[PDB]
Amino acid sequence: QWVREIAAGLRRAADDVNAQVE
Amino acid sequence: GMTDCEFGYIYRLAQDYLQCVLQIPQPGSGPSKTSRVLQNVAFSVQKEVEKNLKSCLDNVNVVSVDTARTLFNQVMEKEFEDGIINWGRIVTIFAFEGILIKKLLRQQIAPDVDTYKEISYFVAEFIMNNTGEWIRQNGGWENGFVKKFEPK
Repeated sequence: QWVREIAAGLRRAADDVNAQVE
Repeated sequence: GMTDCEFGYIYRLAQDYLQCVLQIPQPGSGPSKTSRVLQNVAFSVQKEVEKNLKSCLDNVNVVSVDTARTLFNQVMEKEFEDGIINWGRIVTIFAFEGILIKKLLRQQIAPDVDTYKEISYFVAEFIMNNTGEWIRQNGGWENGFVKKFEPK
């Protein structure tokens, strides 16, 4: 079940990056 | 330039990042300007992910290159399933290979000093095949990523 949990966490971390530089 | 979306350039970025995590960067001039910018942002992301996902990352036992590739591909497929590509998601690919190399350093059954070259290889395959068109259309590493992420 943790495969999907990791992927969801990466999507969230990516959004934090985008919010900063955009 | 336009060719920085081809395999060799991407593989060098992926390998450079793992050498940064492992504290064994190449000698001489060392990493390019792109790598230097990428390593700071990817490492910042990596530390946040390691903290925020500590519990579910404890479930993974990365015992070999093959299991690292399987997990990488499974996670990437789920991360990118919606078809959206952007620089923040690309940065998380590097952060995640950094997590994998750290788990392997501790868990790999048959450790081999070349392992980081194999991990970064399948990372480059994914980036090139699944994000390379978007990267090119958005200015590549030089006119896209570095322009947006280099210091203010």
